[PDB]
Amino acid sequence: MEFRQLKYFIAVAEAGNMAAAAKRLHVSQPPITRQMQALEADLGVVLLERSHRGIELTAAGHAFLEDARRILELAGRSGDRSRAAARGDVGELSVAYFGTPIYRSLPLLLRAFLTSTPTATVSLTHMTKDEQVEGLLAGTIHVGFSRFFPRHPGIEIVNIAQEDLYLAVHRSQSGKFGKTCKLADLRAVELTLFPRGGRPSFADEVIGLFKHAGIEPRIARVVEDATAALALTMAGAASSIVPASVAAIRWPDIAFARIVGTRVKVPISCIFRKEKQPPILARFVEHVRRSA
Amino acid sequence: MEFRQLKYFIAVAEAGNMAAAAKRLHVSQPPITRQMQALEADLGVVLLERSHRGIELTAAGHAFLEDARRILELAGRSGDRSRAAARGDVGELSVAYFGTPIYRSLPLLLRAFLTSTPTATVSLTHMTKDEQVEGLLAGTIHVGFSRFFPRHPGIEIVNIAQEDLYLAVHRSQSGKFGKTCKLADLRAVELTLFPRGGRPSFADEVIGLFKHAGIEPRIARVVEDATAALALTMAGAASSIVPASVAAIRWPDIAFARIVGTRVKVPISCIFRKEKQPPILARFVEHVRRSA
Amino acid sequence: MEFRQLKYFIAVAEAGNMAAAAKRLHVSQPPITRQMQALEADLGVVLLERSHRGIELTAAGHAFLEDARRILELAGRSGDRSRAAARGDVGELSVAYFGTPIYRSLPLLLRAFLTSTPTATVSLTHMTKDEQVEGLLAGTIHVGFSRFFPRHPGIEIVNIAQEDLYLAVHRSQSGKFGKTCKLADLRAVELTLFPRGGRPSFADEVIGLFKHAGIEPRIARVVEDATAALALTMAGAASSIVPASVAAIRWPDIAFARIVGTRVKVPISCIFRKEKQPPILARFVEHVRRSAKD
Amino acid sequence: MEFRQLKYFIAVAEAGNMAAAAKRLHVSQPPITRQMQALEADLGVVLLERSHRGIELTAAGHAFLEDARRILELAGRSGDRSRAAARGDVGELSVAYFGTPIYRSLPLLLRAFLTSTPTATVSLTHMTKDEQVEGLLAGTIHVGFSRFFPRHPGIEIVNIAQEDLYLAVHRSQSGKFGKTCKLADLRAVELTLFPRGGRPSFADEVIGLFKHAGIEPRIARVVEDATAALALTMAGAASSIVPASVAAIRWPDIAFARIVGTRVKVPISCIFRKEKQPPILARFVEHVRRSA
Repeated sequence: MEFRQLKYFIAVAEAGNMAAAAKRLHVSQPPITRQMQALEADLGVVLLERSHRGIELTAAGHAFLEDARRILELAGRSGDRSRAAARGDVGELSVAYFGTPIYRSLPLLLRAFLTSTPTATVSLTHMTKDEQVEGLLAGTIHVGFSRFFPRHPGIEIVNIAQEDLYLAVHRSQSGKFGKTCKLADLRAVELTLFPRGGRPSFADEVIGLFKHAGIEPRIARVVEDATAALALTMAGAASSIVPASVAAIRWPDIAFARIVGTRVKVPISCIFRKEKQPPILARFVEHVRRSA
Repeated sequence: MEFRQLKYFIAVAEAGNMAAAAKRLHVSQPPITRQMQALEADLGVVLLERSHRGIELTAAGHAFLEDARRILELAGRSGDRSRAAARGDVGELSVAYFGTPIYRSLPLLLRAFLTSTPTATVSLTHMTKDEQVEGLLAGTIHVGFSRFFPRHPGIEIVNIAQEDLYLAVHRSQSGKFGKTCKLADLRAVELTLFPRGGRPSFADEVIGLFKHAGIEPRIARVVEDATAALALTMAGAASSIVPASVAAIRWPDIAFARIVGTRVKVPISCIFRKEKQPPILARFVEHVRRSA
Repeated sequence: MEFRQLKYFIAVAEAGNMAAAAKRLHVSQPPITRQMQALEADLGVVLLERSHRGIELTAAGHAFLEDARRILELAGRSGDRSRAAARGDVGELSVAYFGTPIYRSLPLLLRAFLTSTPTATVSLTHMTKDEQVEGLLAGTIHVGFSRFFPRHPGIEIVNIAQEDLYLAVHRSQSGKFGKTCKLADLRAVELTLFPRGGRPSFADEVIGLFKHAGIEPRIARVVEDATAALALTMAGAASSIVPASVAAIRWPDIAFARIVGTRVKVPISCIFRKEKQPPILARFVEHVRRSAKD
Repeated sequence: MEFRQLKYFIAVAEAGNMAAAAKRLHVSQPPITRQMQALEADLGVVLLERSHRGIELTAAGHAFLEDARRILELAGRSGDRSRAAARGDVGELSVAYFGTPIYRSLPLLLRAFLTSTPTATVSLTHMTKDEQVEGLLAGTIHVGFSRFFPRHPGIEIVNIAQEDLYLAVHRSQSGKFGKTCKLADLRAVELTLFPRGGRPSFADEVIGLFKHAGIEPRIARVVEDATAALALTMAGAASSIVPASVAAIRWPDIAFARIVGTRVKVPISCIFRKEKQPPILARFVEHVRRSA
């Protein structure tokens, strides 16, 4: 294996074509090809099928393409890390997120950590709970944020805190509900929940909380994320239910009523690989532990 | 509008090109064109357009296609329905279904109906919950079955009975759980649920019941229906959770364990138009009313 | 069985008798009589009997009457739906977006559309500008929203409106700039831009506006989208520059100063495939065009 | 950045001095030192300084050290993953089905596949035979299942089972036919056929069996699939002819009479593209062929 190969393989994949890839590398075709037979031989696997109506990846190719990406990322973040220790910096904490903690709870938490680790910087990437695990194992991300995490043997889950839930209506409905409400008050309200298929997801928790209180909720639809539901709510085409992180923000034409109920609550959680924690992660975990 | 026009339209829409539509109606090309010109001039819309790319329906065509199928279906019954009111007979109950009531709870109920109402016959069609309401309003179906129905203005919902739920594992795994279990025993089990979408659905109730018992269920995947889940469990590839109707049938290679709990239940429900009830329906409603 | 038989049967039942049925239908009697003979023969049942007070319904007659009403009610409704769809009163406009129009400008646009077409729905999908172009050609989506788009043959771009830019800082630094600032006040501020990737992007334009202004910006980083920029700014870790959509929302711990300058704006735009526009898209385009005059 | 640099740098820093590295690697000293000077140049800082004991690591030194091990580990797991996929130890088998193979052959086959390739997964979709053809040639599915299946250029149809036919009747009619019957015994029986759809289908098979015996069948109905046919049978509202796969399973309130009078075996066909089989399909094909 070698670093030129991984750039060149990624080149040939994304372009779907040998001539198109000569262009974006600014080199010629034959040395790309000889570098591809170099990779293929080092790995012991055919990555590419040099065919007619383009040029296709084999199954090994697709699998590796994902990994070759992650390898160039690790090295890129590792060059930053050495420059960072040289200057006396603590270096970059690579953080990933899914869902609505990003709106408030999680920034508040990064604030607190950054305040007592003042050379530390931060990266934020939206990733699914699955991409988050792949990244933690590869080393490309140190910690991951969401609400509900399935267990994975090499990963620890910490539940930091609970956040209340809020009804979200267009501003023209503000009067109907007030500042507080009960799940019982919402049985006739048509809900747009989110996300689709993260299962079990935030929508399942919402739906579950209604069922716990003996109500089948009116579900109009399930949209990809809070962004979509908030936008539809803003446009007068939807109501929704969001965590407190979203309701702590003041969106024009959206109004919020806190749902009262000791049970009506969702977690911020994070996950991290427990095997080989770099110092910055270890420091960060000690921080979020005494936050829990 | 004429029935021949509807019929030729459907054929042109499914077949996608004039040559294929002519072969399928055992008629030449120009009579089809005439019938479609006639149809568009009566409705006052262009339903379809012909190019070198063949037939392409317009949006109005897609809208009409769906209704034109229903119009013919309803017409086709009027024969034997009039030919039954003449005989003194009660005639045919047209029933839809979605989900697992079809495996046993529904068949038993239909049996009880047929057995006390002997000049009655029944027909049965799979239909999504939305398609069921569509069909109620169109008079194509007298009554639908599933478990959880969203409310719709001139529709009634009767909750008839409740069904237990059962864990479904491969027979090799039988010793793990025995013949009964509780949801708390299943916290480690990778579950396959169904359906996708149609929220809240059977999968939502299952996830909800876990959450009511204090557990985040471990969900490996959500498949399209009971059939895929059962076959995946038969293959050793899954564990699932199903209503009693499914577990009453001795599928090979599946071990079922009844899940015990007061809340661990799912309804059999039906829906019908609550306004223009024909005698067959009114008789069936009386019959169900009582079973409930 | 035929539609004329169904109209004719209903008229017979209402009219009471044949002479009445004929005037009701602006038709002579023999055509009606012959149609009803044909009906009775196609079904193989007796539906009416010619006697004293005109025409009277058998059991099967009454049963066929109800079904005859049902077939015509549905035919009539199906004509109505078919035609609403042609006019664009019904249907789901499939919409995609990239970047910050989603925060304000796009929601308002949709609110007007959905208000003017109350039987329409909308679905929303995050999408890179390239995914948008592929979805348009394929018919997977009807319209896409961003700021700057690459050109494509069968795709029209509409520049709808312009949005002011705002400096975004942590609440702690609010005092340093006040309610407004100029590009040249910002030469020492470490900026976090966005997005990297979908280029020409907002980031490039911000940089462009500094170049034109004769200022070299201190760019600490280009992060992946506005959500990263704003989160980091909320965490005290960054400053950024954002469109008015973002500035209109009130985030805890974030403060904004409007960047003054008539040229300091960014467009909101949308693309759609121009040729085979389904009627619900045609309707949305009328609303897009009149919004771009305003 | 290069893999030579990383592999040496770790050695330099495990054995202490520039010379003892040339021992463990079997290299020499001047090549190593050119690498550590091209590395330090590329990174932009110094990882080692030449004191009297040997060389020691800067703060940037121990930083890149951990990040270099982690790059080689990730690089090695990536190679593993990529050969695992190439051999087919790993990957998802996307299966489609139409009709009654879902009741026995399909999940028996998946069982043998998953048992002997334990880290493989499977998906499962119902799919008409036309959709199946399009899926296989598009790569979206790997393998299909049906009774009969039209011959197509790039498609292999393998015959995997040959099944008997049984009459199915409500439990109450069991004594009327016994445990075996002949077609001639069925001439007064109102039969429900299935499916309508992918024709020629099991429905044509049954129609054909009567045509060949010169017996006119009473066809009361043709319903969507076996599920509908069995439900009507269970409800006392029908009789049907079914494959063995269905008759083998105990169904509450359904009795089965084997149709004898011989020469009657209904095929089950497995299908897949002949060319460019992914490793995960090539593997499944092993079991398919063993089943033929």
